[PDB]
Amino acid sequence: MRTHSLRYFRLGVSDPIHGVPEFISVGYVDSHPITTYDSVTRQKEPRAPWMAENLAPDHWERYTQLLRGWQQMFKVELKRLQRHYNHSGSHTYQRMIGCELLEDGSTTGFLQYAYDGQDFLIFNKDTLSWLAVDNVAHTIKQAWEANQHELLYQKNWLEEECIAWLKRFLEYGKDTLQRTEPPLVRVNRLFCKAHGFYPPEIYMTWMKNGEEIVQEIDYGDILPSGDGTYQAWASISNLYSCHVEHSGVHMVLQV
Amino acid sequence: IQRTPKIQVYSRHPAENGKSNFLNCYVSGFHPSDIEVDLLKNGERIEKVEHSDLSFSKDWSFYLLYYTEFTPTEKDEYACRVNHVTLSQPKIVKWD
Ligand SMILES: *[C@@H](C)/C=N/c1c(NC[C@H](O)[C@H](O)[C@H](O)CO)[nH]c(=O)[nH]c1=O
Repeated sequence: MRTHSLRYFRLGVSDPIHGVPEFISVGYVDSHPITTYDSVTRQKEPRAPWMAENLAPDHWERYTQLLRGWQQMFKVELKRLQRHYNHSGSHTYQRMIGCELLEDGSTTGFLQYAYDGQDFLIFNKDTLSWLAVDNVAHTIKQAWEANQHELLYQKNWLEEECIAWLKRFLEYGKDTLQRTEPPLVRVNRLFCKAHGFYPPEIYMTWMKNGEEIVQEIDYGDILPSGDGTYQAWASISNLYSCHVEHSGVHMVLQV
Repeated sequence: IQRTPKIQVYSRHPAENGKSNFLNCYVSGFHPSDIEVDLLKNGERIEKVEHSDLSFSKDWSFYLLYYTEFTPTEKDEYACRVNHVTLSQPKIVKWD
């Protein structure tokens, strides 16, 4: 298998605009949204058909209740942060939890918080400690580190539970997640353009006489095409060639 | 600390005049989440425009994709108009 990952994000907004939710939580398997929750719907809903088809109402019902609680917790935690920062107006609070199952069989686990889109608290599951960016984060770090069992719980969730959910979701979404759609690559006046590929992970470079020189190259972002596939590009007497690497297949376009 | 959106306007498949396609506008790397995106055809806003739900990046920024079904022509000029707290006036990005 290729590298896969499971991530859940939480976004809390203090003082939101008319409409805009105070809380949003979204789950992803790789680049794919799988689940969604907000303070307006107040319901956990699937974001992939293979999630809807494989998890009974019971799952959605249970997690809807947990997310209602997690939403309230996020409100209270943001209130604490904004007060200790002595900030006025609308401010954001975000959380990202997740894990990866690497091609080699090894795993990674991560958990971090951000305030106003900037790193706030970063968990270290090996030392069971929280890395604080400033004194407000340091005050929270001392409070979270005083609950030793929660750090232990979090290590177990990241290392065991998360991986098990990811393997489960990978099987559900196998026809989507484990497929390969090779890129269609073209060169034009110099632009190397690829489209129609899946997974989004691709490497494109230009070689001048079989030597790279990555400084003299402009790389385009891997962009969603809208049909489940991706597109990308890279622009630049000498011989030029475009090199494309995708899912263990190397491609060369000589000019 | 606020981040200005990156705006990318491209077609789903390589464009051919007279052939039905999808015009995409990928808005990313922005913070905070509040954003207004409109797809323009000859300066005028397109009504039938679909979009992805607000999405989350590991760097804490957000992204979305706005798209519409269209048949490109030589005459017709397409653009993406974006507004964010980081922008004084809405930013109009033209399609190549
Ligand atoms: C459906 C399973 C939605 N889950 C969800 C979660 N779930 C992961 C995990 O149990 C949770 O993050 C714990 O806080 C970890 O200690 N998390 C999330 O942020 N959003 C969700 O919708």
